[PDB]
Amino acid sequence: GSVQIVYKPVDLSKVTSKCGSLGNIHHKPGGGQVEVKSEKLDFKDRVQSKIGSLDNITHVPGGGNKKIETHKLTFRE
Amino acid sequence: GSVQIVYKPVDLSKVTSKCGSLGNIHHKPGGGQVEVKSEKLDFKDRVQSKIGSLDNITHVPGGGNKKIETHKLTFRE
Amino acid sequence: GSVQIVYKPVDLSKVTSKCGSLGNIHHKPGGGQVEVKSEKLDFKDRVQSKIGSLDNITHVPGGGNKKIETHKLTFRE
Amino acid sequence: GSVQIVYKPVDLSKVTSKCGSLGNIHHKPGGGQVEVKSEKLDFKDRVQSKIGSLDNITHVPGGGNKKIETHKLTFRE
Amino acid sequence: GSVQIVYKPVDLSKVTSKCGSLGNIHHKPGGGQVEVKSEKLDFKDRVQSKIGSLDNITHVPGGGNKKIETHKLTFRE
Amino acid sequence: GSVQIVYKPVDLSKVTSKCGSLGNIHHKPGGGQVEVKSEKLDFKDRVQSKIGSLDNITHVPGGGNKKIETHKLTFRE
Amino acid sequence: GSVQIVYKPVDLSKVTSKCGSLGNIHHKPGGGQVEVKSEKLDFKDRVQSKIGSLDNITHVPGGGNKKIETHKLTFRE
Amino acid sequence: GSVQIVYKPVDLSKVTSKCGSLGNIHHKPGGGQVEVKSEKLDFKDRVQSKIGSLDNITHVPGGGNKKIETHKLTFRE
Amino acid sequence: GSVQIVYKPVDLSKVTSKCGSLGNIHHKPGGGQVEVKSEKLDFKDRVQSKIGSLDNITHVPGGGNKKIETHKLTFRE
Amino acid sequence: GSVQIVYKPVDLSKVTSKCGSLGNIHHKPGGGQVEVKSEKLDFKDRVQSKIGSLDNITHVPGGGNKKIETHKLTFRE
Amino acid sequence: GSVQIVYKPVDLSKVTSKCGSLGNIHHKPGGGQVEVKSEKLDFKDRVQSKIGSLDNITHVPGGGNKKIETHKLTFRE
Amino acid sequence: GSVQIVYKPVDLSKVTSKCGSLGNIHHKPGGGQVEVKSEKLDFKDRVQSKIGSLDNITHVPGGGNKKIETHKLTFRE
Ligand SMILES: O=C(O)CN(CCN(CC(=O)O)CC(=O)O)CC(=O)O
Ligand SMILES: O=C(O)CN(CCN(CC(=O)O)CC(=O)O)CC(=O)O
Ligand SMILES: O=C(O)CN(CCN(CC(=O)O)CC(=O)O)CC(=O)O
Ligand SMILES: O=C(O)CN(CCN(CC(=O)O)CC(=O)O)CC(=O)O
Ligand SMILES: O=C(O)CN(CCN(CC(=O)O)CC(=O)O)CC(=O)O
Ligand SMILES: O=C(O)CN(CCN(CC(=O)O)CC(=O)O)CC(=O)O
Repeated sequence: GSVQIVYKPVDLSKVTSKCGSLGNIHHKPGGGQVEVKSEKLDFKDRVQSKIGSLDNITHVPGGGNKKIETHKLTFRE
Repeated sequence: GSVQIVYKPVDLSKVTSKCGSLGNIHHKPGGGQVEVKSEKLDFKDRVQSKIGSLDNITHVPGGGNKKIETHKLTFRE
Repeated sequence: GSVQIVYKPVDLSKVTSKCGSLGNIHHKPGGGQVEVKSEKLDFKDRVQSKIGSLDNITHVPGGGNKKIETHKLTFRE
Repeated sequence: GSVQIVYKPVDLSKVTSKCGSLGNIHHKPGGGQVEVKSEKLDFKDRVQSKIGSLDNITHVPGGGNKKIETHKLTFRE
Repeated sequence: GSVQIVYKPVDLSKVTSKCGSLGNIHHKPGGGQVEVKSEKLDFKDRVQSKIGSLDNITHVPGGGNKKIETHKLTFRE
Repeated sequence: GSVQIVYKPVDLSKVTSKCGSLGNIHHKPGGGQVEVKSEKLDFKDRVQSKIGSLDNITHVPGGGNKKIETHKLTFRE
Repeated sequence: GSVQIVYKPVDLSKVTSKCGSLGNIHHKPGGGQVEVKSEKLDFKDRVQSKIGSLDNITHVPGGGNKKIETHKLTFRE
Repeated sequence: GSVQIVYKPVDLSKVTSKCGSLGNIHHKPGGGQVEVKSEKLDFKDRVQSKIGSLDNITHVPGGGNKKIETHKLTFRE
Repeated sequence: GSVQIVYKPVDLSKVTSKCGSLGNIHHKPGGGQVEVKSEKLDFKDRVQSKIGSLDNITHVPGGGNKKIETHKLTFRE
Repeated sequence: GSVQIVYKPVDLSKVTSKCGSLGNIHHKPGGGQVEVKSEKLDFKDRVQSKIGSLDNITHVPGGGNKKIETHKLTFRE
Repeated sequence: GSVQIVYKPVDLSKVTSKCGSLGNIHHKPGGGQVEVKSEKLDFKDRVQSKIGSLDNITHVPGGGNKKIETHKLTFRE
Repeated sequence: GSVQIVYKPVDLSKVTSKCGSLGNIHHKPGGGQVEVKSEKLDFKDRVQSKIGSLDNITHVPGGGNKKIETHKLTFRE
């Protein structure tokens, strides 16, 4: 008993964007106070914690387009 | 008993956007106070915690289009 | 019993972006106060912690387009 | 029982971006105060900690396009 | 029982970016105060810690495009 | 039982960038104060620590494009 | 015609206060935003204006007793 | 016509205060944002203006008692 | 016509205060942002202006008692 | 017509304060941002202006008692 | 017409203060950013201006008592 | 017409202060950034200006008591 598997999807997709003029952006975070109290921290795995943070992010990409594609083929017996 | 599987979807999709003029944006966060109290933290797996945070994010992408595509083929016996 | 597996997806996708003029961006974080108290920290795995941070990030890429593609083929008996 | 596996995906994708004029960017972080208290730290694995930080990052790449591609083929018996 | 595995993906991808004029960037971090107290630190593995830091980074690459590609073939018996 | 493995991926990818004029960049870090107190430090592995640092980095590469490629073939019995 | 005026009030008053233990007071103002727009301001006299203010005052005097006494004698012809 | 005026008030008043223990006071102002716009300011007299202020005052006097006494005698013809 | 004026008030007042223990006071102002715009300022008299200020004052006097006394005698013809 | 004026007030007042132990005071101003814009400033008199200031004052006098006394005698014809 | 004026007030006042132990004071100003823009400044009188200042003052006098006394006698015809 | 004026106030006042132990004082100003722009400055009188200053003052006098006394006698015809 033979098995024949042919896997070939075809992607011609396009992600584009056109913006004429981009600017004049003002980010003015006016302070703040953060206090966090903990005592015992145990992490044992893929762990992405974040504790006690006061962050400001200005993100202005001219583009910013994002394409994510995953191809998974599993042959098991 | 032979089995024949042919897998080839075809994608010609497009994601686009046009914007003439983009700007004149004002983000003014006026402070704030955050207090969090905990004592024992145990994380053991894929864990994405976040505790005690005062964050401001200004995100102004000229584009920002997003395409996500996943192809999964599972052959099991 | 022979098995034949042919794996060849074809990608002609494009991610593009055009922006005429990009600028005039003002990021003015106005201070802040962060206090975090912990006593015992044990991490034993892939762990990406971050504790007690006051960070400001200005990210202005002219492009910023991102393409992520993963091909995984698993043949098991 | 012979097994034949042919693996050859074809990538002609392109990531591009065109920006005419990029500049006039002002990053003015206005101070801040961070205090963090801990006593016992044990890390035994791939661990990427970061504790008690006041950082400012200005990132202005003319390009900034990013392409990530992984090909994994596993043949097990 | 013979096994034949042929592995040859083909990459013609391109990552490009054009920027006419890039400049006029002002980074003015206005001070700050960081205090961190810890007593016992044990790291025994691939560990990338960072403790008690006040850093400012101005990163302005004319290009900045990044391509990451990994090919892993595992044949096990 | 003979096994034949042929491994030859083909890379014609290009990473490029063109920038006309790049300059007029001002980095003015305005001081700061950092104090860190620890008593016992034991590191026994590949360890990349960094403690108590006030650093300023101005990085302005005309190019800055980065390509990373890894080919790993493992034949085990 | 003679006039005789004798002015001598006598004050033996006392203002006192006894407090055993005074403390454990927490003032935590959680931010706020104030905007005031005016164009023409003319003040010509004893004037005690105050415009556009975000103030926090913690006043904890151990005593705080206040005595105000005014003696005015006017002889006119 | 003779006039005789005798002016001698007598003050034996006392202002006192006792406080045993005074302390454990926490003032934590959590930021804030103030913007005030004016164009023309004319002050011509005893004038005590104050415009556009974000102030925090912690006042903890052990005593704090205040006595104000004014004696005014006016003889006019 | 003779006039006789005798002016001699007598002050034996006392202002006192006793405080046993005074301390353990925490003032932590958490940042803030102040912007004030004006164009024309004319002051011509005793004028005590103050414009655009972000001030923090910690005032902890062990005493702090205040006595103000004014004696004014006016003889006019 | 003779005039006799005798001016001799008598002051035996006392201002005192006792404090046993004074200390353990923490002043931690956490940054801040102040911007003030003006164009024309004319002051012609006793004028005590102050513009665009970010000041922190820690005032801890062991005593701090204040006595102000003014004696004014005006004889006019 | 003779005039007799006798001016001799008598001051036996005392200002005192006793403090046992004074200390353990921490002043930690955490940075800040001040920008002030003006163009034309004309001062012609007793003028005490101050523009664009970021100052920190720690004032801890063991005493600090202050006595101000003014005697003014004006005889006019 | 003779005039007799006798001026002799008597001052036996005392200003004193005792402090047992004074010390353990920490002043740690954490940086800061000040920019001031002006173009035309004309001062013609007793003028005490101060422009564009980042100063830190630690003032710890063991005494610090201050007495100010002014005697002004004006005889005019
Ligand atoms: O096919 C469409 O619907 C629109 N076309 C043309 C879009 N534009 C062309 C351009 O922007 O250069 C025509 C237009 O905007 O009128 C896109 C394509 O063929 O991929
Ligand atoms: O095919 C398309 O949809 C657009 N073309 C042409 C895009 N441009 C050409 C250029 O920018 O040099 C045409 C245009 O912008 O009108 C891209 C391609 O063939 O790869
Ligand atoms: O093929 C494309 O899509 C664009 N070409 C041409 C791009 N340029 C040529 C140049 O910059 O010298 C044409 C253009 O910018 O109009 C690149 C290539 O063939 O590798
Ligand atoms: O007269 C009164 O009413 C109270 N006395 C005495 C108050 N105290 C004396 C002290 O505190 O030393 C007595 C008490 O508190 O029982 C005050 C005075 O005579 O001036
Ligand atoms: O007269 C009073 O009311 C209190 N006395 C005495 C206050 N004390 C004396 C001291 O502190 O040395 C007595 C006490 O506190 O019990 C003050 C004075 O006569 O000037
Ligand atoms: O008269 C008073 O009220 C207190 N005395 C005495 C104060 N002290 C004396 C000293 O400190 O040496 C007495 C005391 O503290 O008990 C001061 C004076 O006569 O000038």
